[PDB]
Amino acid sequence: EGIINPPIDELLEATDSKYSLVIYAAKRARQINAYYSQLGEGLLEYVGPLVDTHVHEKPLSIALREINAGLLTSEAI
Amino acid sequence: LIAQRPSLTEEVVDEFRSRFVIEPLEPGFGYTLGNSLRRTLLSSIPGAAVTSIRIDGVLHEFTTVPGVKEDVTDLILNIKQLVVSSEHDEPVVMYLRKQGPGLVTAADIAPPAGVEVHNPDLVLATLNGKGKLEMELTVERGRGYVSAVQNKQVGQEIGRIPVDSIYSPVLKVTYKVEATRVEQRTDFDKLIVDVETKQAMRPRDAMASAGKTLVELFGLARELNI
Amino acid sequence: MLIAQRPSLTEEVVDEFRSRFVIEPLEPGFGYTLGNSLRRTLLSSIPGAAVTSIRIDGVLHEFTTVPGVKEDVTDLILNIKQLVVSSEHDEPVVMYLRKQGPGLVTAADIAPPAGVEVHNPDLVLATLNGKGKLEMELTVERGRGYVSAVQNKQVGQEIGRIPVDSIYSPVLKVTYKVEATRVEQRTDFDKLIVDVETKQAMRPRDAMASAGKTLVELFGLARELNIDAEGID
Amino acid sequence: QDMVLGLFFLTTDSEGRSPKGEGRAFGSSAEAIMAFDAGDLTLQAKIDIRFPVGTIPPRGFEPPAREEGEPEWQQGDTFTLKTTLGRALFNELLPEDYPFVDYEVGKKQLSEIVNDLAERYPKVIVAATLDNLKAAGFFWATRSGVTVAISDIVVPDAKKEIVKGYEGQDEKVQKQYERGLITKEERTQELIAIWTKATNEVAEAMNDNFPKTNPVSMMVNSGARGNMMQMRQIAGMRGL
Amino acid sequence: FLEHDDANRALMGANMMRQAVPLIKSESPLVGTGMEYRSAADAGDVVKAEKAGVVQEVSADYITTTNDDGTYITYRLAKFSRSNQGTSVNQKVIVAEGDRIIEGQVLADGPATENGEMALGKNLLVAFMPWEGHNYEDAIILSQRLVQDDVLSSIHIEEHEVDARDTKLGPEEITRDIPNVSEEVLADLDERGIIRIGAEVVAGDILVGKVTPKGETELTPEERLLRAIFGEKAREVRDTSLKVPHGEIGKVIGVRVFDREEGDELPPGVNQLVRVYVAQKRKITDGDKLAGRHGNKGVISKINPIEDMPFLEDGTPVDIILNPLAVPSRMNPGQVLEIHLGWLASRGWDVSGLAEEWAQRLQVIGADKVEPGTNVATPVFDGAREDELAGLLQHTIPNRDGERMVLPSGKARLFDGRSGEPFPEPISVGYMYIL
Repeated sequence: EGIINPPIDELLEATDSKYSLVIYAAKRARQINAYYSQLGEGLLEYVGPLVDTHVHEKPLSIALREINAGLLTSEAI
Repeated sequence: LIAQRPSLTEEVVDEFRSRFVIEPLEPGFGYTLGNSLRRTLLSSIPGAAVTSIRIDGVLHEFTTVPGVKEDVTDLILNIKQLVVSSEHDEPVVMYLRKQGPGLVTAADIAPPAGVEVHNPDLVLATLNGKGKLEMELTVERGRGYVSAVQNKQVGQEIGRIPVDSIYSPVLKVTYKVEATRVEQRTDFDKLIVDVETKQAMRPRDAMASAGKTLVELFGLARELNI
Repeated sequence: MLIAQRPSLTEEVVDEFRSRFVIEPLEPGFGYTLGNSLRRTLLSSIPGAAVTSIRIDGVLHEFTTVPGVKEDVTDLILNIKQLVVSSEHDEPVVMYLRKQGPGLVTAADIAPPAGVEVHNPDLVLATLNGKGKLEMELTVERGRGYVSAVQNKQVGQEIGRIPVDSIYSPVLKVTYKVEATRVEQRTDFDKLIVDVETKQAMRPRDAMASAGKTLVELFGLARELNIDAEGID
Repeated sequence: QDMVLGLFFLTTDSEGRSPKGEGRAFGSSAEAIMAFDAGDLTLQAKIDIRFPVGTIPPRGFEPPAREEGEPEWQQGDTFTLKTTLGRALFNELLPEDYPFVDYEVGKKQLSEIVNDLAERYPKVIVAATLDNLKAAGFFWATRSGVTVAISDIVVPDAKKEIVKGYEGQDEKVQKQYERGLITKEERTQELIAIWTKATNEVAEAMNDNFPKTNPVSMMVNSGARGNMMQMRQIAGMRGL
Repeated sequence: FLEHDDANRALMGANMMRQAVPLIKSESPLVGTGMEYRSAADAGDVVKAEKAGVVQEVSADYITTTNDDGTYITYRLAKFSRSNQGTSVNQKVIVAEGDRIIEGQVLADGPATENGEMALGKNLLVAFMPWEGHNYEDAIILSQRLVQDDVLSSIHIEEHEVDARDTKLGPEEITRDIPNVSEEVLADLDERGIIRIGAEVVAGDILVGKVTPKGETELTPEERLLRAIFGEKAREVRDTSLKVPHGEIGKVIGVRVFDREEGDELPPGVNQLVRVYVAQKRKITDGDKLAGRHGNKGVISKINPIEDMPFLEDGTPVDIILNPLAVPSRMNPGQVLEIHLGWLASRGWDVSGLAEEWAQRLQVIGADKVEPGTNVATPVFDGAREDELAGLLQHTIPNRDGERMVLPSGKARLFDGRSGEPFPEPISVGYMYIL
């Protein structure tokens, strides 16, 4: 029930840096928002929320929850 | 270990000040009991108060009625310390009318059947020979304090001006504790509550209403369990 | 005039003895009236039973050592006052405990008389080295709240007898915190959270029932002044 | 300003008030709160208190133990401890794994444990513990009873005498300047040095006069706010 | 008690007192220096008499006096007229009908004045203690009685005006028939397009309806279609009506209209000018800066209910709490000294035949037998010495039933209103003048 609901220490050890984490959650949040705005096209490349979602929610909040599970993977190019 | 049931005893020190005491209460419990009783008695007691007025030839509280040395805003303040009691659950109009020179007092306001004013001596304003005062008052009943901002409900009636209302008829409350004469190490305490109220209602039914409110709240703990 | 939303006590259990209780929307300022009054009575008014004096053979009050037992008197006094007992005689009752040989004496091996029940036989009282020689009798008494130890000349009648502080209340501690909640676009509504931790004899939800009943009669004493009505439900 | 003052009152030894119910043994920390509620025990008083399982004892308590013929590991099981009820209350705010702290907390030691927590513990625990300290600190600052009054600020009794002695000492220099034996510039330097010494002397007399339990000294000794020279010029002379 | 204050904080205290707003019912300070009266009369807000006569006709708007020769002069009292900073300069009337007057005596009371004495604030019951952290770092705690009983509340009069200027395309019209508006928005507008007197307004409401004469509109195809569909008329006008500024409320009190065609003189171009006076009654709320005389100031942080306030042994809840942590560090113990003398002024004192040393200087002064509520004056550098205040505190009159609620030290017993259990040690308490 707060911003601090996914703890930061668990998130930090997954990404090994701090600046890496913010862009990584933000890139994912951009994707999931873009998925919700298909409105009927149903393009294959986009992927929806992996975890369950509240009736109203912020896409960035969903993204951070996915990192804590650790299912999502990031790679620098 | 000893079983002794609580007992309330009452005594009158004044027509609107009274002492109530409970003799046998548990140790370290007298202070807490009196405070719970005080907090309820001060906060929520039903009473009645003026919630709006109307003056002829006046469209807001800032202007002045010709002939009266007291300004309309001063009349709003001065009316606020009038004390009334209303049995009707619905709003009731009250009428004040005065011509000629003299001191307009709360006595002059005509009360409809079932609403009685209790401080006739209170002064509203002073009129010279040329003045003329004619006022309508609206009495409602409620509890607590409600600001004028929520009191405004009629928009087309420009003549009406609302006033904040103080319903609670209790003036102050004071509790003390001591130690009982009964011979134990525990030293059971005897709470003593002093209640002072306005002339609207007796302290007996006032503290009765306080007891009424609390038993529903404290009953909720027990009945919802088991 | 009627209350907009009726409150409702709810229960949340975290252990077989500790539980938490939440009160739903309540009138502004009432979180503290109800909250602090509930805490005191639940801690004090509820009756129960616990020991009140102990008697060990062949020891003095100043003679803090006891032969044949590794532990001292203070750890023995501490452990015994911890023990919970349910009694219904309503008069002082004496409980005997005689054990010899090396080992560990527990609350199970005590033999209670009729109408006295020991709830927690697991508790460890003393450790014995060599020949045990442990013989000790204590006095159970039904009581209310908490009372400090006093000298009733029991030392004069028999030097071995000593008083002890007694915990009659089945509840151990109650911590209440009041927070605000927002209901129908108004946030001036107080939610009360009462955490009750109680000893093994009584179940905490039943404890609040006894505490609740004691308050209703005590505040229903003010109804007798005059019959009056208030908007409810 | 307030939190640190509250915790200082909460964790301090006896004699700060009348230490009722001091020097006794209690079954558990819960029972001490029961005694406190009845009024027999007071918050600042040395007492023997038992302790539930999992609470780490002091770092120097790890080698010693209770008396038994068997090896024991007192680090996370029951153990009595010589402390005050307030210190027992204060430690419950800190996380469970943290070793016990038994000294008066002040400000320097308070900053230390927050710094210690930030090093050895995750971020969330540090943020949560500060909120617990805030709530406890504010609650006990109210109950601490610091105030200000005309009788709280006690002027040094000796002061009046001390100032007069220096004036007589001063006045010979004024006298021996009237006869021309000393230049004014040298006189100004010598007088400033004489006055500077006087301010220290009246400070020391005042510092001895004040009792440790009064409000004005308490909120400076604790590190809450203020400084010694500020307190000097409210009761003793301001000086040059 | 200026001498007890530091020079730095006294600077702030003297500067603040040029910022106090007038209140609905002004009250003279219970304790304060004697110069406040002279400062009022010499300044021009209070209305004094130029003759020694008999009042003949008393009324709110005007007062008539008659001198011994026979000449009548009628003072016309200002009533609710805006100042430069937007505060009322309302004038009260203090004299009754048949009172005799002497030259220079005060006939009409002014804004922030009382009986001809200066009065910039009220005198509240203050208690010094930290209280749950709501008055941490200079913030203030106020009992809800002050909002309820209108103790700290001030009128504020705003004035805003518009001009109907003649431009190249045509003239602007002050009119009710504004285009593309609903029916209920222009409900309180009068006939000619001016809001009626007494019409409560909110943010965004239309005060005076005004419409621009023309615009050159190059309509897009969709707008062209819409004009055909809705059966509209463009009306060759756009709305430019005066509207209530954002975050503003108030009851209209007066409108002035100036017309070119009338005898009234206007700037070039302006056919019509209208000014509207919107007045509101602000109540004391959180964030509203409050302050004393000795440079102690803070924002309100919380307004507790009257029950939650820490009350006295006789049930009287303290009207305001103040942190003690501020006082030693800022070096203004004058405010504590004022508090002690304020308590003595509120509850009187008796010294009769006591023959005491501190009393002897006072005995020639006459300040020995003092009734409750009466004012006392301590000049700015010949004020009462600390021996007198210590002594006076010892012998305060029992207010009711025979007990003195404040101890000789100047501190009293406080029952916590919330938990109920008494605070462990006494608390300083008294009456302080708050602006």
